[PDB]
Amino acid sequence: KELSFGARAELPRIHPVASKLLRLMQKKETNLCLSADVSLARELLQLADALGPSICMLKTHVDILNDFTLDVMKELITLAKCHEFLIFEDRKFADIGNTVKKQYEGGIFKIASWADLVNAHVVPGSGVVKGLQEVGLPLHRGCLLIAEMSSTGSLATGDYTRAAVRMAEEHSEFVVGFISGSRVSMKPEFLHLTPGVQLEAGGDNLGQQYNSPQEVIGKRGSDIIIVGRGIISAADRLEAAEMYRKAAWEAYLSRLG
Amino acid sequence: KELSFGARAELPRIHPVASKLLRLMQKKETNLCLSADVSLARELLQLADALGPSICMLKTHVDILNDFTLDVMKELITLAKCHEFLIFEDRKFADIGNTVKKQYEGGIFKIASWADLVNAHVVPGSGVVKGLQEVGLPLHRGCLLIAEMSSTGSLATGDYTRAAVRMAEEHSEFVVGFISGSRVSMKPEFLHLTPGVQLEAGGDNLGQQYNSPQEVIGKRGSDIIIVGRGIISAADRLEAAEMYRKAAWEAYLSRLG
Ligand SMILES: *c1c(F)c(=O)[nH]c(=O)n1[C@@H]1O[C@H](COP(=O)(O)O)[C@@H](O)[C@H]1O
Ligand SMILES: *c1c(F)c(=O)[nH]c(=O)n1[C@@H]1O[C@H](COP(=O)(O)O)[C@@H](O)[C@H]1O
Repeated sequence: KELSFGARAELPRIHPVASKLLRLMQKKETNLCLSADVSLARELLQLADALGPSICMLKTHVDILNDFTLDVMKELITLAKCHEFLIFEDRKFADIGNTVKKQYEGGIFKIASWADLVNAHVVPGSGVVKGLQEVGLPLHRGCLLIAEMSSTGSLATGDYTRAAVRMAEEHSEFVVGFISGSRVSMKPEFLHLTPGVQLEAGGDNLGQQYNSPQEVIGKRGSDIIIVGRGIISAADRLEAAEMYRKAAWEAYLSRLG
Repeated sequence: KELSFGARAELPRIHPVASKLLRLMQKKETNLCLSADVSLARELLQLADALGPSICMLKTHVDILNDFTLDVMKELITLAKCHEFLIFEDRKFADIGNTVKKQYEGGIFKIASWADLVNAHVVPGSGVVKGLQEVGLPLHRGCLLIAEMSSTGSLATGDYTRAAVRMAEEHSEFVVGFISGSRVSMKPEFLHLTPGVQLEAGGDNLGQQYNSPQEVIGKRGSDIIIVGRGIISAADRLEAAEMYRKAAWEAYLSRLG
């Protein structure tokens, strides 16, 4: 029988980052992660401030910010603390352990210094997780494994998806969940976050496919919807985020019973 | 029957970037790509200058450079032109088309403005290639698809590898070859570049596995060896690069007959 987000926050095997997230999802009645896909720092920060109360998480691609600096990230952390949301850098690491360790800690971006969560592809084998965890564990961070993708022709299916689940289970001190289209693990300690979400049917011209919050949360059993253009391209991004929040939240409640 | 690098440079369906590479491999008697895995710009540039005559290509991870600037890349391009080698940013793109397009053209790094070659994982489906090619084709760049990985537990095997080959074939205007452990395509227009190479048996503690140049070029049929730590950790990096160059080159000649 299904446990609420608040009860899942207390599970014996829950990771601290997962428990913090689950508690603030419960408190704020939001299971919406904003995919803040913009190229300007000002717009990122204005969106994070205005939409912070509506979201449990703000997902970044800092490698698209034209005017990235570490001080931008400092100001994002201030907003995350004020409004209570996690920061998730959607870096989709996909290299050998020795290299990802470096890409996560170092370079210009110093991702591990500000991102509560990152994600990784499982294609390299479990060394990708070991390398990240070398940096992530001491910094008390968490990681999601990409078990399925939303795009047309995705190869993250079948035995590949099963491999991601096994890899997560086996690295539960660091791996807190999945990027997936549906519930892929039976274990309630794991979070399921789903990109490829819009209210209307459709896709983009470069292989993105959309499903609705009711489909993803209600029928497919995922926990959190990740929404970019459905919000970002709207005129009123605050009302769009509220639309998505209410959709995902009610789907969750109706699945809970 | 096997064609020399110089004859492959002339194939009807050869991509211009591939033909430039193949010609300079022939001219310089090198099929060695240096994996310049360092965190300092000065060291990157000192290695590129000293080892430039020994290599056909210099592979970067700019997201590990602590002191990246676009002026560093300008100085790398000067060295690439002086010594005649290509620049390959080993970014291993692995997101939806709409996003990779942005990560390749934009952000701080402006990768497409200086990298002759990039590479991509095939897991997202062919939209990853379409998104990159939107930026790459107008800039006359090329891309490699990651058909196999060198690390323990790699999922890039079997039908996944076959999918990468099909995806390359179908995007031959932009895709010039593979990252792979062995020849995966029959078509001589495609380049095969192989990381995970050292003269001695071994690996690292984070899942890297090594095979020798003779094994990779001679028995497995690949074209170019990518070598990082085997060179970079040596005391004399110039003599190490020469060792690797002579190994890969003689393996190539002996396979040619
Ligand atoms: C990453 C991923 F691994 C997927 O399976 N799907 C996916 O779209 N991405 C990232 O999620 C966001 C979707 O944004 P939207 O299509 O709602 O605008 C993007 O940031 C994409 O990179
Ligand atoms: C990338 C890749 F897709 C592989 O299959 N294997 C691999 O190692 N990488 C990159 O190649 C270089 C290997 O360096 P070395 O082990 O020789 O030091 C690294 O830059 C790695 O990221």
